[PDB]
Parts: sequence; structure tokens; C-alpha cells
Amino acid sequence: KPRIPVVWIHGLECTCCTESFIRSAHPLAKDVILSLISLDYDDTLMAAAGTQAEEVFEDIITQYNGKYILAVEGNPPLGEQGMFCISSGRPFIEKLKRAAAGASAIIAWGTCASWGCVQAARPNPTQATPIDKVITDKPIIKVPGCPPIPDVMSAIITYMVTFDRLPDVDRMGRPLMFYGQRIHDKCYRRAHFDAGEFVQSWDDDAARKGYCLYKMGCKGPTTYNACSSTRWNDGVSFPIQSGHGCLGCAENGFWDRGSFYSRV
Amino acid sequence: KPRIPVVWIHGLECTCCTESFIRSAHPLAKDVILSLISLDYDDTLMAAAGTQAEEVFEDIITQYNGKYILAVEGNPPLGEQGMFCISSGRPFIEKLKRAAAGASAIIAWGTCASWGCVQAARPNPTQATPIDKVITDKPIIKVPGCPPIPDVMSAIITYMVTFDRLPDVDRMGRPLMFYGQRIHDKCYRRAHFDAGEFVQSWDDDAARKGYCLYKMGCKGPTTYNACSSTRWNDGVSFPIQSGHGCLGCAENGFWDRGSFYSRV
Amino acid sequence: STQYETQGYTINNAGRRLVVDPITRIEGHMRCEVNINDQNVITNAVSCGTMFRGLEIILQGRDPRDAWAFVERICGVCTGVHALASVYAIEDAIGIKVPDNANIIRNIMLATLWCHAHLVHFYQLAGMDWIDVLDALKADPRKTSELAQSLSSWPKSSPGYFFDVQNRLKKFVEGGQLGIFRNGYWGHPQYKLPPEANLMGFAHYLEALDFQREIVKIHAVFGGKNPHPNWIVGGMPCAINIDESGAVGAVNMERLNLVQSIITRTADFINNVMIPDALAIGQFNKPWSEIGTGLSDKCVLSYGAFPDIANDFGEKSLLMPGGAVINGDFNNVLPVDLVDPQQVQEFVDHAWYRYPNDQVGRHPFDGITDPWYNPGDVKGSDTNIQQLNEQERYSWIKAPRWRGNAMEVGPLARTLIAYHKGDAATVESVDRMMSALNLPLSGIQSTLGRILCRAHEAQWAAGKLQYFFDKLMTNLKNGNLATASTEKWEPATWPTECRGVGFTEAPRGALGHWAAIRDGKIDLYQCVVPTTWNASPRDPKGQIGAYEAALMNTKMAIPEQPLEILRTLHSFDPCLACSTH
Amino acid sequence: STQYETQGYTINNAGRRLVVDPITRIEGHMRCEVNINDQNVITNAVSCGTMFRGLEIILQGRDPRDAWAFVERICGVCTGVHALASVYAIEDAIGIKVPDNANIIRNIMLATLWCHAHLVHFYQLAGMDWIDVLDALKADPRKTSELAQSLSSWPKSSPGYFFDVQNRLKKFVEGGQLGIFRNGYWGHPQYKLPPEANLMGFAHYLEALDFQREIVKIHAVFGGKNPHPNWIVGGMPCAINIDESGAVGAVNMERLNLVQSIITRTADFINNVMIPDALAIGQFNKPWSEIGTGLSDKCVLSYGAFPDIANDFGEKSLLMPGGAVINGDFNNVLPVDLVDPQQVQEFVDHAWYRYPNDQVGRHPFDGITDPWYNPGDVKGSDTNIQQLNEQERYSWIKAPRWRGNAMEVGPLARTLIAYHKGDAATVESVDRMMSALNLPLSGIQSTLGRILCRAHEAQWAAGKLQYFFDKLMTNLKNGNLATASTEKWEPATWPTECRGVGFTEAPRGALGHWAAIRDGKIDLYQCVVPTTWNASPRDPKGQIGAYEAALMNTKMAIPEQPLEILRTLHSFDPCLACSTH
Ligand code: SF4
Ligand code: SF4
Ligand code: FCO
Ligand code: FCO
Ligand code: SF3
Ligand code: SF3
Ligand code: F3S
Ligand code: F3S
Ligand SMILES: [Cl-]
Ligand SMILES: [Cl-]
Ligand SMILES: [Cl-]
Ligand SMILES: [Cl-]
Ligand SMILES: [Mg+2]
Ligand SMILES: [Mg+2]
Ligand code: NI
Ligand code: NI
Repeated sequence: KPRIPVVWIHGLECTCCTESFIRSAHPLAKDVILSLISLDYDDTLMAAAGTQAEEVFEDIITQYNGKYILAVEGNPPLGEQGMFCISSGRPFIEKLKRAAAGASAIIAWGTCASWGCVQAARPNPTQATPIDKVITDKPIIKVPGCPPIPDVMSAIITYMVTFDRLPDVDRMGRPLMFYGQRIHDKCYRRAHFDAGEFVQSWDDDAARKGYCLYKMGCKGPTTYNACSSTRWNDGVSFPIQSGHGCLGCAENGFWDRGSFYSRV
Repeated sequence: KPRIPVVWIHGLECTCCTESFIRSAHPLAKDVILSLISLDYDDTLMAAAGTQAEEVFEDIITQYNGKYILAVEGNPPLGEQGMFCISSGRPFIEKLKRAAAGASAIIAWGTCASWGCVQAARPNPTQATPIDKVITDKPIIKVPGCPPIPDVMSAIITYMVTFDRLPDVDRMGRPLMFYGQRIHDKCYRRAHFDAGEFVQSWDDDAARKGYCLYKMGCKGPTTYNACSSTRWNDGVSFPIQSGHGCLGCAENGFWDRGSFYSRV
Repeated sequence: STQYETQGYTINNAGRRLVVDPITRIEGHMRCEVNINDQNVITNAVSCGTMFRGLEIILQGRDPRDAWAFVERICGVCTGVHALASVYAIEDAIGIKVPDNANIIRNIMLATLWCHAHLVHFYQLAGMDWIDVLDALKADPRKTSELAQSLSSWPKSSPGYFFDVQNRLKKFVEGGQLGIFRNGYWGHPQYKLPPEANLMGFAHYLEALDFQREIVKIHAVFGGKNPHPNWIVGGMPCAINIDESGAVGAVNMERLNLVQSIITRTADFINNVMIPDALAIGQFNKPWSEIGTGLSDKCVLSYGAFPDIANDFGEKSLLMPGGAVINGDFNNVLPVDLVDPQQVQEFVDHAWYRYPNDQVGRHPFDGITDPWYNPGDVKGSDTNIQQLNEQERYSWIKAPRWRGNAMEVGPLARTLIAYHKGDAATVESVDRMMSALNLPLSGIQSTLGRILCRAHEAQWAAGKLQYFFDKLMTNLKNGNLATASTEKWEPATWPTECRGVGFTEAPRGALGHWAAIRDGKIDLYQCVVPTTWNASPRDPKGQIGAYEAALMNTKMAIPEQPLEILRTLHSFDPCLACSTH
Repeated sequence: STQYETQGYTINNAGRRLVVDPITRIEGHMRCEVNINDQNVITNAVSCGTMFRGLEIILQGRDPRDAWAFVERICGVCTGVHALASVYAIEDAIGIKVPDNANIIRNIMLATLWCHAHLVHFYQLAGMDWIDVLDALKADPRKTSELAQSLSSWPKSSPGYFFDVQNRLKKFVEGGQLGIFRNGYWGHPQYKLPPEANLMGFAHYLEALDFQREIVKIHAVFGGKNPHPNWIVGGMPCAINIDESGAVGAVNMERLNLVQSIITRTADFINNVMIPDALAIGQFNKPWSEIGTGLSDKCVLSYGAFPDIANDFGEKSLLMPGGAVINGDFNNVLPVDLVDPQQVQEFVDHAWYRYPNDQVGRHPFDGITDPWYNPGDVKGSDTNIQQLNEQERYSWIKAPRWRGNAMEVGPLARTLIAYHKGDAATVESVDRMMSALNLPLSGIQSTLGRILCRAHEAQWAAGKLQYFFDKLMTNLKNGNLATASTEKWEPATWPTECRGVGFTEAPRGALGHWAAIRDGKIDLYQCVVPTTWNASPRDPKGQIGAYEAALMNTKMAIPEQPLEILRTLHSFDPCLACSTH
């Protein structure tokens, strides 16, 4: 029984979303790759390089025109005629457009693909631009976070495969299932927020009792993600549980909303 | 080096605390038994039965008089001259008293040993009585819950082995580390409580969004335990996360505080 | 002394008396006494439950919606099954129908418990009756590897692994702190495995001790925690949300993915570790296919379980069949009706309870739990028992009968009922297992057969987990998300007076809860639990229960070392807290 | 075409030009070109970083306390190491000393990363250069089991396991959906493993893909999440509470127990899976001890890492030694100073950046990051590079030099430095490893040697995790719980103008961050990262970097199939996002 073809491309990025994907606990990334999808192109993992890789790319997007899913990590830079990110001697944006043209739908993994992330932070030297400002004629599901949670990535994949449809999304294109609520609306330190019980300086008595991180700059009140519920790395922790406020990493523009240590 | 001798006895009980212990994820119960302690008597797991088991009990409490830790699960009944719970043809309370006399300290596992639990709920047909109302001359660490969290049980054990001392306790003899805060003070649904966002009937829209269970009878506001932070079964869930209010199962008398579905 | 005949046995209490108190590697408190003749053969066996709590009394006056939580604490080893029987009973009384997903999730909870309970029993409770742990120290690691690889595809079989396990055991016992192995029966002549099979089994004991913790993560997803997950009258509390805002607050795709991962791992472990080990025990202990038969060739009982059609408890719905066989007539599987006052009855003439007439049995809707500790003319005294008097009251366990017959329940019972009703998967599995051992079908009616059936059921339940999971996902794909019916949640909606029966097959056998509600409160709540059947004391006719019967006629190599008694008792997975409640 | 001599090489761009773009199984974007002569031997090699983001520019004007979070996103593969270098640099600038537990926890974070990064590189990135996956389909499962069992104690070795792995591969391939295996180099004559070794290796690839997820749970405990954990200037945010109320809100005994479980499993996997597989690769590929030497017999650099005395970055503190060797003189390991303007300098005469004078090198405190895309005459256009022009600017990577010398960094470099400084454990380990392969010491200076050193380092790091964990637990037993110093958290406490250097050894090699603070904000932030060294373009003297040197003089069997180029490049674990930042 054939598996759905997937093409995974990489613009300007740090590769954290790929790393997050391989951290998936259930299903294991191994079983996603072997049993759920056909990951037919991916520079990080594929055997072929160079001309052999370019042949795989061309063959898959032609053979499966209109039927593959495009996963995108990172983003295209518009500066220097696109040559801040070069793919087979040409601007990455050309490869992005070719891959997008044949896709049935696009998954924009991470804050880079969704919004811009760190390379788009002031002063955006490369004119890094999110996927939906370049590709304007295709369904784009945004899965933001730096990176998104591993088991969120894999749940989104299994939803699409099992239900044979894209997830329902909010007005920004984020899946409602994992992005419908704020971190602060499911945070286990909310009792302390409500009581005025705050960490005031690192490793103070409050910190040692797990008090709220709002005065340390937590951006949980304005950030939509699943970190406080689903949690990270097979439910082991999340930023706030280990004592650091949320940075706001799933939100557009989070790098430029003031210091991480300044209050919401 | 020799491992610390432990004698584990069982009164009236359901055996949930033993089952909880073997669910420990870190350290594995296997490694606790092989490497951390010497579990020298335990009716649930030991090879010997009958006269051979009685010889083990005698030999250990004599050879290691003053030096073993006594773990108690369950409780003694005072009714029918103690013969609601019979061990080797005699009241269990006699075995409890003999084991307690040689112990350096006693761990009361679970709400049965700590307070009474279900057999002590009205009308307490057997006159089931918690350990500290019978044994009045030994340190008793209460580890309540029905049962206590697996990795709480193993963390208490590792604390004692590593630091070579009993955990510091509250005024009720419960370890401060895991029983110092209320469920409701570290509950991830607290945002909803504060907003007046409540489940009103099972499987309503509120339930499907993870709203607070206060109106469904959640006893989290008056219950001290680690369920909302440490969570259960290697961090997988806890009662509230899976949609049922806290029953109050770590607190003395929780069965007789009204219906589980009546508000705190 | 006296002698009398019942059920083809000669019960004779002359001769030497042996006492085993405590019975270990069970749940709860049991005492067993036997008499043995000159030939070291058991001629009398006495099963005694040595605990009581009184849940049936404690439940009076409670809200029926709370009952599940109380009765769940009957037992932490079969955790969940009493909650299930409770919600069934209360729903039956009030007239509540649950949504399909709630029924499917409940079936998942039960199958999960079967997998866990059967696995842990096989290794942690019964295993050391069959595996000589100390003899593992004499094994050759390479020959252990070769044996393991001849029996299974399981990956963990290298010579270096078995050497490492053997060295862990060697270090464990080097300081003379033998722990759970101290003063065991090691070297008894009935230990028949070669050293390599002992080491293989001991390795697997440790692997199962580790792995069992994972199985119950399925309970944690749907039920919050294990032990003692949560339930509701009307369905389950674990609301589902796959594709809407706020799925982070519900059973979502990530939670279902975790469940699927556990199912696959559980099936793999059972199929590739437990199943081949059970067969290996069989291969090396074939004489035990003729020991411990007891009632298993006479009278067996199943209520049935796992309704596949939601709210339908009939024969066309239950995936695990129900029925009764009596008089050794396996050609006549009889239907069971739990409301019929002439079918299930409990007697207390030999138990520590009061009835108005102790020469008759009471159906549970007429049940009475009035404790009366009266051991009578014991050797010793009432607080220092040297020998129970089995001619009068000798247990906290009531004596259930079916149409007056003493029955065996549990995995062997169910297997026999399903086989003789013609269940294709049961017939195929049993025929293949008995073929592999070169034993006749009658070899299953035995202590060895109880163990083989338990392993068969663990594999059956692991397969059913996947079936139920897939059914749940099919509903979700069709937009059917409901997990609770609440139109009769409030007490004002209930009948002023009503009664109900909740029944299932727990790991140890047929379970029923009978409840009567009046004026919004529990008026009566009576439980009859599988080990109540099997560990039963005698009735007014002197008929013996399943444990006493299975022990009759057993040869003992060394009277002072009760290995043969332990092997047979442990084969039923006794749960004494269950039995007495 | 031209020819010139440098570093013992003849750089000749006559002959056929081959282009490999993209390089795959790396992090980020790289292009490589070579020329080959009539004997298919490389006579010219050109390393090109094909991405840039500009973190050094973005960091200007940030609060120094926030810098770690921005620079962490230089790379998600070596996640955490840039955060560590950042907090070190800001603390060095301001004059902050952290408590001992914070230092120990930082060391744990770094050792965790080493374990993870080295393991994933070995299997997922480099492994398919050495293992012919499709050839595994021809293996005999029993001979595979025998092979595995001869190399290791690892449990997972049964014939049935290897058959199951093989069958899963067979079903995966049979429909033509080869995924990551499509159009690979399978059957190339440089694949020398027998089929059994290919199946063993492939099984381990899959086991490592699963297992690696567990290692980073240590980062989750102390840092919240992986990828991209959290840190603070002044220590770590993960406050500790072992025995007081509210320990549920902190790093408590349960959290520490989780960490310990992961450490043990990590060491077990590395010692019994990765280490034997690395040695087996060595046994079957000995000629690669003579290929890809490059600069490793000429010039190698380590800054050192893992200060064991908190806040002391000197030789007596660093557990991983620092030093430099030049001119092949391994008898004189030279001290490195990151403030000395004559030591580390970066050149841009062959890179896409503007300096006022491109013939001179700038120390990072004088660094400039002014991007200038100017490729000159490629064959093609500015947006269609057919052939880079290595006589002018050809990369987004700057060219670092040490005292004007081109250096190799990374595991092989570090191993050579430690060996030649006389580190006893390193000397003993290296000597025993080369003895086992029946190779001379010089065999480590090679592409094979890079792989062997990486495996050795994974083992070292796994050992150090336990050492650091034990040091933390000792402090806790002594009542020392502090994790942060906050005396200089507030900007009003800082010097108006200050500068600092943060340095460490990332998995790929020597890492430095140079920061200048003025008026409470970052005035300058310059990074020189390990792959910047290794993947460096040329300098004004024409000197070539580590990658270009390592590729020089290499024979290719089949020019159109760049397996030999991939093998050598992958042996350095290229991280192109790191290199360019
Ligand atoms: S720690 Fe952050 S998300 Fe949690 S309650 Fe406080 S401000 Fe809200
Ligand atoms: S669900 Fe219970 S513990 Fe949580 S906020 Fe509501 S009342 Fe409190
Ligand atoms: N299984 C089980 Fe427990 C018993 N007997 C119940 O019900
Ligand atoms: N390791 C690593 Fe990344 C690179 N190069 C950094 O620093
Ligand atoms: Fe996951 S590539 Fe890493 S930087 Fe923020 S999302 Fe981007
Ligand atoms: Fe854990 S034995 Fe189970 S009933 Fe409540 S604690 Fe008792
Ligand atoms: S920083 Fe990111 S990972 Fe979650 S807790 Fe905040 S959205
Ligand atoms: S019922 Fe018990 S298990 Fe925890 S959530 Fe409440 S204390
Ligand atoms: Cl790409
Ligand atoms: Cl952004
Ligand atoms: Cl006991
Ligand atoms: Cl209580
Ligand atoms: Mg009853
Ligand atoms: Mg730089
Ligand atoms: Ni039970
Ligand atoms: Ni990197």
C-alpha cells in the first residue's frame, strides 16, 4: 500500500525543526519514515548528494506532481538576489517555487518558515521572508515554535495521514489542536500568578518553590503553543517547568518584542 | 558494600502501594531491589512461604535488630480481637508490633497505613486503624495517596539512601518535598478556575477544552500531593488531566467528605 | 478424624497436618492446610481467606455515582475491573446507555489490565515455582543464548547479555543478602529446567519487571493514573478533541499516538517473551499436565466479557464468551443468568458470617454481609490458630455456587467454555499449543494448563487492544467523539427503586456486582469475585471449591517444603483482597 | 588554468571540474567543487558555504543577558553550545562568577550534547558512506547474529531480530518508494563491508535513530527543552530543592533520578553499539587510514573545554585540553590566547564580505561582518553559479587562521593535542585503539581517524556525564544548592564599557564568541565557529583550509559518484549554519 510522498526542503535555518522531528517519541521518527510517509527528498538525511540528489528532486516532483506534500524548514532571503541561500548554484527561492508548484499542500515547520525567526529579527540583514509571503497559491499549514514540540510535529503528521485531511487552522494558519490556547491558560504555575507569588531574582526562595516567572519576563500570557500541556521531550519538561520564562518563540516577531527579561 | 535491610509487611490493604512501587520509572524497581536496598521480607514477591517465610522474618528482624527499615502497607483492624487480618494464625497487629520494635524507622506507605483509607470509611466494620495510633515510639514517615505516585515512592527511597537520613516532614509526618503544596496550587487548569471556566456536565464543550473540574467535585483545593507537577506513570497523566476531579485520595478521611461530585 | 466422599474425591483428615501461612506470591492474606497420608499424598485441603474489610457494608448509603471509586479499592492488582463492574451495575439499575467510544475505551481498559495482570503473574508471582533462580548461576551463557534463539525471535539474546544477567545475580547474592530468594525451595527435585533455561527465565523475569510499567500508561491516558484509574457512570471522563481549539485539554492525536505505541510494544513483549517461556515451561514439566486438575474437568464458569456492541451484554456482543459446564459435560455449555435466584448463590455455613438459615444459599440480591468471627474448635485458640476446623467455619471467603454446583473460574475455565462453544480463534490457539507439546486436549485441565491458558489470554488481549483502538479511530474519522451520556446523571432522574447487575471477566475469572438503589442511595451492594469462587470454603453438602479440589491427590516430594502446593495455588493467581472484599 | 604550491600541496585547476551541490547529510548548505587529473585524482578542492543569516549583525543593540538565546539559534544540531559560549563571554566581560552547581550543570549540558551529536553523526549522517544499506538485503541473519555477538555484549543480536530488520527493509524497498535510499551510491567499489556487517550496521542505524531521543531528556530537565534549551547569565535557571516544601516546583530527587537513568542508558548504548561499530568500520576500511590526512599532520587547534574548577578556564581546570600545533611539530604544543590580536584572525579576501583592507586578517574584537555577494566570473551569472571562481571570492564562510596558519579543529585535533600534551588516558586509549587495528599511530591522521576519534570522544563524554552528576550530588549532600549568582544581574552594576571572550570545544571543534558591551547593550558580537575553521576558503597567501586539504590528492573510482568526497567531508561533521552564522 503506497505511502504519501513528502519533499522536505531547507532554506535559511538552524535545523532545529528537523532535530525536533527526530526526537518524536510516539510515533518514533523511524516508524514515520518507514511506515507512514515516503520521505523522498531531504538534504539532512538522504543518501544521494549533488547531481544524484538533484535527480531525485526532479523525478519526485515530476512523477508525483499534484500529489506530494512539501515540508519547508527555514526561509528564503530576498537580499543579494536571493544568493544569501544558494541551492545547486541558484537562489533557494527558485527551488522553493518549483517544489511548491507541484505540491498538494505545504507544511511550514517552525517560526522560520512560518514568520521569519532569528534571521528576520532586526535589522534582518538578508531580507529573510516567511513562506506565505512568497507562495501565495497553495494551502500552507504553519507549525510555529523554535522549534515546534517533537510530538506536536508527529501528531500533526499522523492526523493528516489517518484522517486524510489538513488540520483545521486559526486565522494565522496554525493548527487549532495545538495552537488554540495560550501557554498561560494551561500553565501549572498560574496559581502563583493569581496569588502574586513571583520569582524576583534567579534562585531566590520563590524560584525554589516553583513560583510564577512573570516578573522574570515570561511571555506565556501572549504565546499560543502546547508547551504547558503536551510538554517537551516525551513530557519531561518545558521552559517554565525548568525555571525560565517563555521567550514567546511560537509568536511572530518574538525576538523584537523587547528583552526576554522585561515583563509582558 | 551491604545494602540497607528492609522488611515490608502488609495489613488490611488492596496492594495498590506495592503495585505503584513496581511502576517506578527512575530508578526502576528492579534496580532498587538489586542495588539500592536489601528487600529482605515481602509476602508479595518472596520465594519462601509458610514456615520458610516465617524463618526469614525471624532471622532478619533478629540479625538486623535496630538496623532495618520497616515499610508498612495497609493497616491493622482492632475488631474481632484483630482476627479480621490473620498472619501465621495470629492477629496481624502482633506481627506489626514485633516488626516495629526492631525497626530504626517506619515508612507508612499509602493512605491505608497513614490514615485508614477505604476500610476505615463509615461505618468502619473492622475498626481499621492507622499505624501511628498503634505504634507510638518510632519515627513514622507518612507517604499518603491511594496509592502514592510511583516515582514519589522511589524518590523518597533514593533520598534516604543517598542522604542517609529521613526526609524532612510536615506536622502530619508527610515528606515536605512532595506533600508541601496543594494539587490546586500547581494545577494546569488553574487559569480556567480563575476565569470561572468550568465543566458543568461530562463531555460538554468545556470538558473538551480542558476546563476546570471544580463544579464536578474536584478536591484539588484541599489536597496535598505531587500529582499536578510530578504526575503519574512517568509523567503521562494525572486524574485531572484525564478529565476527572481529584478525589482527595492523599487526605485523611477523604472517603467521608461527601460525594466525590459535590463541590469542595 | 473423618472421611467423606464428594465430587469423586475422598476427603480424609486423618494423618499428618501441614500448614502454609502465609501463602506468599499472591495478593493479600491466605492460609492453606492439608492432610497427607503415608505416601505423602494430599488427602484433605483447606482454603482460608485470612482478611476482611467489608466494602459491601461501607457502600450502604453512598451515592451510586461514587460506588466505582470505593469498590475499585477492593484490589490494586486487578485495578480497574471493580470500577468497570460498578459502572455497569449502576447503569443497568438506572437505565443508562453509554456512547460507543466510552464502551470501546472501557474495553481497552480491561484488555490493558489483562495484559498487565497476566504478565506480572507469570513472572513475578508464579515464575519462581518453575524457575530455579540459584541454578541460573550454573548456566553457560552461550548455551543460554542458543536456547533463547531456538525459541524466539526476541532480540535480547546475546551470550554477553546472559553473562551480564548472571553476573548481576552472582553480585546480588555474594554478600549473603539473598532478599526475595532467601530460604527458597531451590534444588527441590521438582525443579526440572536445565541451568540455561533457568537463566533465560530469570533474565525474562527482570525484563518483565521493567516492561510491565509501560503497559499501564494506557490506563494513565484514559483513566488518569495506574493503579486505580478513574471512571464515571455514563461513560468515561476522558473527553476527546482531535481537531478543535483546546485539544491540549483533552484526548488528542498525541495522546492516541502514545496509546498506539504502547499497544505495539505490549503485543511484541507478550508474543516473543511470555508465550515462548510458557511453552518452554510446558516442554520441561509435562507431568504437570496431569496434576492439579481439580474442578477443571467437572464444572467451569464464565460470565463473558468485552461487549463489542455498546450496551448489549448478550451472546452476539460479548467477545469473550460466557457459559457454564457441569458434571463434566462439555457438550452442554449452559447459559448464565445473573438475575435468576436459582443460579448464583453464596453459602456461609463454613464461613465467618451470619445468615438466618446457614443451610441455604442466598442470591446476591438477597445477600447479607454480617461478619461473625467464630472459628470454633480449633487446635490452639481463636487468636492463636494452630489448625482450623474445616468441619465448621474456617474462612472470611463466602462459598459461591452455580445451581448448587462448585465451579472453577478464570483463564482455564474461559478457554474451555470458548473452545466448546466453537470460538474459532480459541480452538485454533489451543490446538496449536497442545500440538506443540504433544499433549492431548485433556492436558489443559491441569495446573500446567492454567498457566498455558493465562499466556494464551495475554496474547488474545494484546490483539484485542489493537482491534479496539482501531474501532475508536474509525469512530473519530466519522466525527463520532462522544464519551459520556449525562441525561440520567442527576439523582432526580433515577427510578425511586431499581436494581442492576454489572458483570465482566476479570483476569482471575467471573466477576459480578449486584446493586440496589433506593431514594438516590445504595440500599444493597453485593460482590461475588473470581477468587471468591476459586478459594471458596465448603457448602452444606460438603462440596469443595476449586483450590481445595486442585490440591487433592497431589504428591509432595518433601512434606515440609510446600512447592507442589504453591505451584497449584499460584496457577489460579489468587487474589485474596478480591475474594473477601 | 593555474597551479601553485602551498602547505606541501600542488593546487592545480587544470582538468575536469566536478561539482557537488548540494552536499547532503550535513547541517545546512554547502557546495564543493574539485578538479581531477587524468588519473582521477583530486588536484584542486574548493569549499563553499552557501548560506548566511547575519547573527553578528542582529546581536548589535541587544541586552547582553538575552544574547545566549539569539546565538543559540546559530545551530540546532549543536544546540546549546553557542548559548554556553555566550554566557561565558558575557560573564567574562562583566566580571561574573557562577556557583559551582551552575558550572557542573553547564558541563553536563555540554557532555550531553557531545554524546548526542557524535552518536547521530556516526549513524544518521556519516553511516551510509560506509554501510551499503541495499546490500543488507543479501545478508544471512544467522551470520549477522554471529558477527554482532563476536564484537559486543549488546543484547540485541538474535537471528530473528536481524531477519525482522531485513524484512522490514525488504518491504520498505519492494514498492519502489526508497525514500532516503533513492539514487544512492550502493554497489560502489569502495563499499567494503560484507553483507552481514551491512545488516548489523543498518540495524544499529535504526536503534540509534530511536535511542538518540532519550539522551536529550537531560537537557529537558536542566534546560526545559531540546532543541534549544534555556540558560542564564549568572548560572542556570533550574533552581534546586531537594528536601523543602515546594520541591515539586524545582529540580528535586525525582528529576535527578531521571537524569541518572538517562546517563546510564547513554553510556551503555555508546559503549556497546557505537564503539564496536566504529572499530568494525576501521577493520574493514584500513586503506582509509591513509586518505584524507589534510592538515591533521600539519596544524591542529583546540581551545579546551569543561572547566572543572568553577570560573577557572586555565590549564589546571579544563578537562579537555587546549593547545596548538603548527608545522607538523607535535613535540611543541603551543598555548592559545584568544585576546592576543596576533593569534586568531579572520580573512575575507576569498569570502563574500567587505573589509577596508582585504589583505589583512582581523582579530574578532576588530571583526567586521559586512556582507558583499560578489562571485566574479563564475561560468554562468550572479544567480547561476556553474563554476565558482576560487581565485576570487567564493564562500559565505570567513577564513580563520592562528598566527597566520591554517588549522584543523575537532575530535581528531583534540585527540592529537591531548595525546601530545601527555594526557595519560588519551595516550593509553589511542595506543590501544591503533594496536587493535594493527595500524601505526599516523593512521589516526586520516578520514578514518576522524571517525575513530569521534567515537572515542562519545565514550569519554558519557563517562564524564557520570563524573559531573556525582559532583553535583556531592554538593547537594553538603547542602550547597546554589545555581545562580545575581549580584551583577542588573545593568546598573555593569562596567560602562567592557569586553569578554567565551570559549569551548563544541562537538565539531574550537568555538569562540567575542563580545563588547557599551552602555548596557551589545556593541560588537563576533563568532568564530569550528566549521568556520575547517570549511574555510583561502587567504591572501593562498593557504587552504582543512576541508580543501583533506580532499587534495584523493583518488576517485567513479568521478560522477562523489563517494570519496562525501566520506572525507562527512568525517568532519560539517555544520554550515554554524560556519556562517
Ligand atoms: S510562569 Fe508564565 S505562563 Fe506560567 S503562570 Fe506565570 S506568566 Fe503565566
Ligand atoms: S481542576 Fe481541580 S485542582 Fe485544577 S484548578 Fe480546577 S479545582 Fe483546582
Ligand atoms: N482478577 C481479579 Fe480480582 C479477583 N479475584 C477481581 O475481580
Ligand atoms: N559542534 C558544533 Fe557547531 C559547528 N561547527 C558549533 O559551535
Ligand atoms: Fe527549526 S530552523 Fe531553527 S531558528 Fe527558529 S524555527 Fe528556525
Ligand atoms: Fe496501596 S493499599 Fe490500596 S486502598 Fe487506599 S492506600 Fe490502601
Ligand atoms: S519559549 Fe517556546 S518552547 Fe514553548 S514555553 Fe515558550 S513557546
Ligand atoms: S485523587 Fe489522588 S492521585 Fe492525586 S490528583 Fe487527587 S491526590
Ligand atoms: Cl532543500
Ligand atoms: Cl519571527
Ligand atoms: Cl506481612
Ligand atoms: Cl482515610
Ligand atoms: Mg461478596
Ligand atoms: Mg563570524
Ligand atoms: Ni484482585
Ligand atoms: Ni552546528
